[PDB]
Amino acid sequence: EMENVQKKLRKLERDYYQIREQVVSAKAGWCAVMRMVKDNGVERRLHRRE
Amino acid sequence: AIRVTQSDRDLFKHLITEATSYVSADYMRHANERRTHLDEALALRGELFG
Amino acid sequence: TIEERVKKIIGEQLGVKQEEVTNNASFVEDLGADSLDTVELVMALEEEFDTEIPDEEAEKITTVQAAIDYIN
Amino acid sequence: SSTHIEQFMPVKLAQALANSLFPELDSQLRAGRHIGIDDLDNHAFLMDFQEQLEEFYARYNVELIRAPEGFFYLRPRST
Repeated sequence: EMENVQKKLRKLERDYYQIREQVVSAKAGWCAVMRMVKDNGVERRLHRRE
Repeated sequence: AIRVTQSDRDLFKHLITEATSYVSADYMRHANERRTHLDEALALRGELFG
Repeated sequence: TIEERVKKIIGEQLGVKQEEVTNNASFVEDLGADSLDTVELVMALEEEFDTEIPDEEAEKITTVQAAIDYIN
Repeated sequence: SSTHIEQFMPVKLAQALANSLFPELDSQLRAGRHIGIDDLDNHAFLMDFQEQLEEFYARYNVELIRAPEGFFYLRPRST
């Protein structure tokens, strides 16, 4: 059973790697907007948590 | 005097409300996609470690 | 090199200047990276050098000097 | 139908140009005079037909402009 579960573990590992790469790529792009919205446009007017 | 100021306020208000509606929506869309993929990655990370 | 690949990752994951990121520059107070920003920073550090880090030992890292110390 | 003001001009614009205050105001505006709140007759007339006068003077390649403080004036274009 532990061997059988380790195969599930490895599937999860590959999935996790893919998701990791995608998340990092998103952050890299979003950084530019953050540097650009330092004009005090983000604090409440743009970031409407509602 | 009223007839002047009333008009000016109408124009200010309409522009501000529509512009914020137009921009904030997509800004939050992006933030939410990034949040979602990060959350999925963290759940996968924790489950893999355990 | 590792000691400058760390800067490559930190600057482009927090958006701060290369000059700002010194060895002792802490992420939260100097670089301003908050909870999720630091999470993404550690994920990027993992990806760059294709390694993995424990949860507690990773969260212990809260500075450029500490970042390199665990990296190198 | 034919021989009808609407064929050639909007009714409100013709109504404005037919007013007794128009010649004085046109002569002054072309001369560069600014119009404030104090001269009620002229200012109220400008407010009543603002869009018609702006569209009319546009034929000359000049903008009839309204500052936020409420005073009108003419700004010519390059052409």
